[PDB]
Amino acid sequence: KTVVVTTILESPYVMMKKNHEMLEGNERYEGYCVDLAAEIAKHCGFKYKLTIVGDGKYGARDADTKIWNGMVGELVYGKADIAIAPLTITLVREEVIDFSKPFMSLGISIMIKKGTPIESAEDLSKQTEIAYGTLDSGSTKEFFRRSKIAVFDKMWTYMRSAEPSVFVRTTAEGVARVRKSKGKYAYLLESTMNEYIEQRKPCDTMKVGGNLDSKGYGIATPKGSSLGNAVNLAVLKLSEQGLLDKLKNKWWYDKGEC
Amino acid sequence: KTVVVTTILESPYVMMKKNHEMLEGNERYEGYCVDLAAEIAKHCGFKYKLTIVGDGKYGARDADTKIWNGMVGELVYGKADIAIAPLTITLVREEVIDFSKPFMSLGISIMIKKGTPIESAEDLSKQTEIAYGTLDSGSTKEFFRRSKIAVFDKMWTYMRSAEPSVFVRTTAEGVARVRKSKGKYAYLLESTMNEYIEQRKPCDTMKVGGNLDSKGYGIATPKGSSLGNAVNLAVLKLSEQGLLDKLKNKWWYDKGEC
Ligand SMILES: NC(=O)CN1CCCC1=O
Ligand SMILES: NC(=O)CN1CCCC1=O
Ligand SMILES: NC(=O)CN1CCCC1=O
Ligand SMILES: NC(=O)CN1CCCC1=O
Ligand SMILES: N[C@@H](CCC(=O)O)C(=O)O
Ligand SMILES: N[C@@H](CCC(=O)O)C(=O)O
Ligand SMILES: [Zn+2]
Ligand SMILES: [Zn+2]
Ligand SMILES: [Zn+2]
Repeated sequence: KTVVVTTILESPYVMMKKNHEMLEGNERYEGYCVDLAAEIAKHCGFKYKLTIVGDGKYGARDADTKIWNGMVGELVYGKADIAIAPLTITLVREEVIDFSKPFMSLGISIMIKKGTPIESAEDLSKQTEIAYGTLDSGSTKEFFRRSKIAVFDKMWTYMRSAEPSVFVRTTAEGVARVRKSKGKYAYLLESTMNEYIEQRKPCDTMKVGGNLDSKGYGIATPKGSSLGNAVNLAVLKLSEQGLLDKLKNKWWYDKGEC
Repeated sequence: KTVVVTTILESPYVMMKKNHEMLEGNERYEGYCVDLAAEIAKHCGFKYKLTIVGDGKYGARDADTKIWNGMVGELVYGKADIAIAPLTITLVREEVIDFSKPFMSLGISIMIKKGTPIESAEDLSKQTEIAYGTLDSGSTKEFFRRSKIAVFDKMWTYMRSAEPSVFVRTTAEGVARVRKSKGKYAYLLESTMNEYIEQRKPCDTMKVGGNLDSKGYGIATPKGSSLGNAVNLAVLKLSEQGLLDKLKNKWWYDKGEC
């Protein structure tokens, strides 16, 4: 049987290739997670089809219906067999799906347009001129929603009520908002994506401050899946081979333009 | 049943209190892992007893006898229920014990005496004047033994045949050797321990270069243990609440001496 893999279009994890129109199936895509999927499948010995998550989301639980959306939902409701994406290992997700040991470390970070007078999260929290937000239906938004840290709690109070809305539907929308806003919008996103974007033309954004937290991405499977054990061992093996480091260099710094 | 916890005397994870001979049971010890153990136990709702691993080792499998030593062995052979220590998540260990998601990120790093003319592993590998080694029966030694990367295998070829032995039995032994060798010994050890020592008097050592790899410490349980699930959720909860960050600040930097 062919394993259905859910993933998400997010650079440089999964991107449409330049010449995709004349390519078919898995071939249409390239990126870190596309390379990772291929080695996972080889080591675990399965065939697979990459599918882009229908609703374009990572995954959160609707507070009223309790229904999961995004890639998490696809796993939970049996629409996909595995998710290979920059999907953050969190407590609420671990309660409903299984994660491999992390294949990448990261933390929440701040993206500004170059020249913006912001140096830290505390800086953002102490002013009103510069608006800031995060991605909808992701782990970053939940981080701020839940934080008991005075700075982050204060930021959340501001974000949850801001007008117009400071939240975005995709990372691309967030980055575009930063770029178009003349330094009046800052974007809270994962350090991995931040570091990638900082090295791509037009080279007008910057990661500022340290990471706000430390966590990891994992490969996710439905709870009790026959795949979970093999996938976990494969991640550890690839880590120890140095393959994960190699892929990181290939997609982040070999592809730098600035 | 009172949960038997195996750990290791390694600063600042587990250290004897000043007045330990007048104290009883868990109260004899202090440190990052002693603090973390108390929190894990409270969140999972179990009573526990801290015990120091008899052989003072982390854990490796003897190639001849095939017997696991150290903390790993305590779990494999049923002498302890859980290990709470700076125990690295590795593939060969994961094949015989279970790990939680990591509670700390780290990588192999280089410790030099200040002023030593070394900036990288590449530097080390290309010279002979300065000796270098690692801890016995640990994940760092196995990293070099198993590596297929040219620089690291060149280093392994040197270390395995160096005389006198460049390997040490404890982290403290390694650090003392650096401090006493007038710049002629460099020590390969995890960035966490390197960072801690750098902040301790006499303030004569330094971490140089980037990390050689990226991995994590996990809380370990015997394979298939019923504690595994609860412990993993507790680590993720404490991570998200920021407890782990607070503990690292407390034991590394708040106490800094340099
Ligand atoms: N982004 C990364 O390189 C993650 N890696 C690399 C090696 C091991 C690991 O967890
Ligand atoms: N208080 C902290 O040090 C928080 N940090 C810094 C780096 C990563 C992380 O979680
Ligand atoms: N290793 C991870 O993916 C996340 N981390 C890093 C340190 C502590 C933690 O929970
Ligand atoms: N090729 C690399 O970037 C290797 N590194 C650097 C830091 C951590 C790690 O595994
Ligand atoms: N990696 C995140 C998405 C990006 C973000 O929330 O900043 C997740 O799994 O939800
Ligand atoms: N954390 C390591 C010990 C220290 C080292 O090997 O550098 C282990 O679990 O083996
Ligand atoms: Zn097209
Ligand atoms: Zn491979
Ligand atoms: Zn709703």
